[PDB]
Amino acid sequence: WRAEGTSAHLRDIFLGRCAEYRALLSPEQRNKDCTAIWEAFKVALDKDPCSVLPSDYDLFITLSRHSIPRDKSLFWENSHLLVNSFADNTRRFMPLSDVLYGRVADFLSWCRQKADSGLDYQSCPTSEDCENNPVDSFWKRASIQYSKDSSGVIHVMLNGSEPTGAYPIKGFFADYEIPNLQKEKITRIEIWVMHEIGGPNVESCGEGSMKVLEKRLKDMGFQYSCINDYRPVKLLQCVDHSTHPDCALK
Amino acid sequence: WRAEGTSAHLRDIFLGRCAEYRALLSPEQRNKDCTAIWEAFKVALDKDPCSVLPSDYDLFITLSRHSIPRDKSLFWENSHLLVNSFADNTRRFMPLSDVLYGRVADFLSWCRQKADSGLDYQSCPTSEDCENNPVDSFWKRASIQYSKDSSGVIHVMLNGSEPTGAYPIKGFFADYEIPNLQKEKITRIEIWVMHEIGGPNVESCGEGSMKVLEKRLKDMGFQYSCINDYRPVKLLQCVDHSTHPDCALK
Ligand SMILES: *[C@@H]1O[C@H](CO)[C@@H](O[C@@H]2O[C@H](CO)[C@@H](O)[C@H](O)[C@H]2NC(C)=O)[C@H](O)[C@H]1NC(C)=O
Ligand SMILES: *[C@@H]1O[C@H](CO)[C@@H](O[C@@H]2O[C@H](CO)[C@@H](O)[C@H](O)[C@H]2NC(C)=O)[C@H](O)[C@H]1NC(C)=O
Repeated sequence: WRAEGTSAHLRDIFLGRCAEYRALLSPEQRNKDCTAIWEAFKVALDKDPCSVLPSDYDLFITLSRHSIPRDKSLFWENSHLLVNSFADNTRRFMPLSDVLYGRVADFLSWCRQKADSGLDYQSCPTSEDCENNPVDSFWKRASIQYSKDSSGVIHVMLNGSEPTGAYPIKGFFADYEIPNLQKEKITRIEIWVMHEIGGPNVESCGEGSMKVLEKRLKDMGFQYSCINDYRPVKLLQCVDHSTHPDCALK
Repeated sequence: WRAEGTSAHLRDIFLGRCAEYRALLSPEQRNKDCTAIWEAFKVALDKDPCSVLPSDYDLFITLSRHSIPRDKSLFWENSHLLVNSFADNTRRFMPLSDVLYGRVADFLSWCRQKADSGLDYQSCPTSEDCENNPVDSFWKRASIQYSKDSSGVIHVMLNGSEPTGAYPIKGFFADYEIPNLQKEKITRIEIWVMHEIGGPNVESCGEGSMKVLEKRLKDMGFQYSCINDYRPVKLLQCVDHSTHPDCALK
């Protein structure tokens, strides 16, 4: 297999993350059974590493699903760390990584051995090794739920320094989230196209792939807007380049 | 008891934080038994809620003790969240909360029932209810170790907008960390007096309590320097005040 082996101590981490997240939930929905949640997730670890479908995680979702505050959803592509850092544990925004069912698996890997019953810590199938592996099918199901339950102002953070452009036509955002947005409960979609400090400006609002994304969103009838290097996030990026002309203060 | 009662699901959170932190440790010091570490921590939990001494966590420390990179220690007072956020999980600096024995207990509470084998999820003694309570004794032992294991350039983040002064003369830094610094392996000490955006300038370098701190450190033979609103941290504060004049970019 051509992808990371399952994460060491998967269960403790999962349960730990789940416990800490409960505290964030409001009491009226704080009653989440982390053990039951782990057992529903655990199902994919009993199947063939190439025979897991997004629907296998349905129970998991039912047991961990909770509401996402209006105008608090934050989608993204090629900016994982900047998103978690900026969102700051649900304080600023609530991206998938900061929603119960996403928090428990963020950055982790998992899959069962090809022929044995135990977990494969050596490697796990990549989308290329086979389409229906545990990790991809997981995110597809989680990405779908996240989009469906998002409302208000939809924020999206894309990478303008990414060599393949800011919008991957075949990413999770394009194939599993955009098609699941409830236009009925979405006011407008705002995009933040970020560039590395000094780093390359491969694409800015309205250029290359950004035209394709913008066109799709507008055809689907969404109110659309795009901002290059949205200030708050730029300031966070700047923390690591305090002495760079782009980061100098008045 | 007047302080917060023990954290719900304390064991799962503990083991989860411990397992996750293991990945951040050097392969040489990656051999950490979380379960064993927990059992050691529990040795203080089985005692009377007002009869726990720092020495009770000696075993805990022993089994979780790991080295701290040179020049990466970051001490502080009245700026817990700003430090955790700036340290960015051992990426920039490694504060007590980003060291194994600190990470497993950051923000949590714990204590045995006044008179019963179970944990008291109702309330835990504060420093007033009694001095030798589980939580305060914990941080004393942890602070002493963190201090003893620090080296190179020592950094300290203080809140210059703190009504009672930047340097608490009766806090953990003053009573349990400064006394334990190893001058022999310390090059210099640098202070960062931070102020809230716009917030009050109660004290700055060379004023009030700062005069006391500087004089104490100089009397001990350390090289000293103090910076007002250290830039990188300022930028991080600015993330939440992007439009404020103190945060305008050039
Ligand atoms: C935005 O995309 C760029 C380009 O892919 C990322 O920067 C690269 O990151 C890799 C892995 O750390 C490095 O090997 C390259 O040297 C980087 N290139 C450049 C030009 O910096 C960047 O990390 C992405 N930004 C975020 C927030 O994810
Ligand atoms: C620095 O100290 C100030 C003053 O104690 C802190 O700000 C106060 O925090 C309390 C508790 O949340 C608020 O109710 C007050 O409104 C705040 N006042 C002011 C003037 O800010 C501040 O949180 C501290 N900064 C850090 C980073 O810990």
